[PDB]
Amino acid sequence: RKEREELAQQYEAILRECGHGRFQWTLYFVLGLALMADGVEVFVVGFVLPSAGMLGLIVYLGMMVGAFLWGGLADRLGRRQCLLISLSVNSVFAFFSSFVQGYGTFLFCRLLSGVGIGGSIPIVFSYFSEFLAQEKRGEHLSWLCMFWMIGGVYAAAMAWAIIPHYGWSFQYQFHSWRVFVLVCAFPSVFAIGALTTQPESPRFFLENGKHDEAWMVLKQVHDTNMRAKGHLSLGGQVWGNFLSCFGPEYRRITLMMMGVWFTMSFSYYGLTVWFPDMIRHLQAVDYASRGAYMVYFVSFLGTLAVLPGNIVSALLMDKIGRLRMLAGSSVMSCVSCFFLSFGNSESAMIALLCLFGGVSIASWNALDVLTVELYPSDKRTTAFGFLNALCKLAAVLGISIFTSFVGITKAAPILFASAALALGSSLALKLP
Ligand SMILES: CC(C)CCC[C@@H](C)[C@H]1CC[C@H]2[C@@H]3CC=C4C[C@@H](O)CC[C@]4(C)[C@H]3CC[C@]12C
Ligand SMILES: *[C]O(*)C1(*)(*)=[C@@](*)(*)[C@@](*)(*)=C(*)(*)C(*)(*)=C1(*)(*)[N@](*)(*)[C@](*)(=O*)[C](*)C(*)(*)(*)([C]*)[C](*)C1(*)(*)=[C@@](*)(*)C(*)(*)([C]*)=[C@](*)(*)C(*)(*)(*)([C])=[C@]1(*)*
Ligand SMILES: CCC[C@@H]1CC(=O)N([C@@H](CC)C(N)=O)C1
Repeated sequence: RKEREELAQQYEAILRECGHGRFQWTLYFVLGLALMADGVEVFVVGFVLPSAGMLGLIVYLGMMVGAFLWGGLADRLGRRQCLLISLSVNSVFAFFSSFVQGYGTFLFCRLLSGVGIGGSIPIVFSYFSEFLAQEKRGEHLSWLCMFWMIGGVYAAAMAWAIIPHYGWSFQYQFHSWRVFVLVCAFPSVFAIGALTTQPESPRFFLENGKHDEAWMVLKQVHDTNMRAKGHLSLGGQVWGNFLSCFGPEYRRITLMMMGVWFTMSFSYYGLTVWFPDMIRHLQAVDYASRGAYMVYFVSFLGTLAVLPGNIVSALLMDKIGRLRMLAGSSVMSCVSCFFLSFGNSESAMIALLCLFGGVSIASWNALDVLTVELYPSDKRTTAFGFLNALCKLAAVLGISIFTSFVGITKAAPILFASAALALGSSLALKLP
């Protein structure tokens, strides 16, 4: 009641006293490594597992399980400790999958690494947010979403360089897809190695009755900023946390948030996995009328296209508003997806999905900052993790359907995603 509000006000006051600029900008990279690992795994699942009947979409079920699990645990065990555990699991099994002599065993040891990386985004966003003050929280949570694209481009370049060929078979030994799989673990290994040097969030320590082990974290933040400026029953506890997200105070918020998350993720993941298929079909039909580098090129161009949108969102959200930014950017993403149909030619279709990405990254940034503004640290990571599990389910729902529609229908998935984003924007415009 009064204790929670007093704690939130006092923690915001102390966090604003600690200052911003050095500790936060270091933890930003330390956690961007984890997000880059997330993007790497997502790329390998969506655009490299088919290269070996949509059996690669089992890794997304793994990721949904892992997101829910690690998100729920991170609110009881710690944001940093559970980020360590999740990244460690992902890294160990991404390592394993390269030494494995099959696909029935490679897919399992990669499903478990997908489970690992499932809980990266919820914990990273809930963990970085415990260190950021109110007037910088949105702007500095918006820069994280670029590391996802950086990880995706990393994965695409490694694929095009080590395994540009479609040959991917496990039996011989010391292949070149094994080298790729090992090399795609590197962002995760660095993320965990760097993350073992950042302190667990002070908000979590305060919530966990650890006032001293929170004061040490806070004094570290202050000293780092200034010197550089100058001078089980645990399952029952996680269930309580989750069933609170649908209490009288969070049922409305949680349901509308679930809808926005699910629809945005459905549209985005379906569209982005379909678009290379659309390009390949377009060029195959063009050839009939008369590889991995194409996916790398479009990955690079998309990573550059979300850039101005990410910068504008990050710099503006503190004044345009998180609710308003989410609503407007979701409307713009809907309309740009509707326009995506016109790009009759590949040369023009690349640019229309560039537009989709550029105008939709602002909605994603607003969503990720809003799902941390609307929940308390007592349940922030559980709520974020559940909503990210919904995002992974949407990603399967969207990648399966749209891939099914590749050739048989021309502007089917464009219209599916336009309607989905319209529903998502309708829900987003209603949030508090
Ligand atoms: C190179 C191009 C494609 C980059 C485009 C960047 C996007 C993300 C930018 C450009 C103009 C921006 C919009 C300008 C003004 C507003 C105010 C209000 O209505 C809510 C957000 C909204 C609607 C902004 C959302 C983000 C926005 C759509
Ligand atoms: C580089 O983006 C990422 C990030 C993580 C995983 C994969 C990946 N690449 C893709 O999904 C392939 C898409 C075609 C990239 C893309 C996305 C958007 C919104 C616009 C463009 C032009 C390309
Ligand atoms: C335009 C790119 C949107 C991507 C898709 C995705 O899944 N993103 C994560 C970033 C941690 C998110 N906002 O949840 C961002």
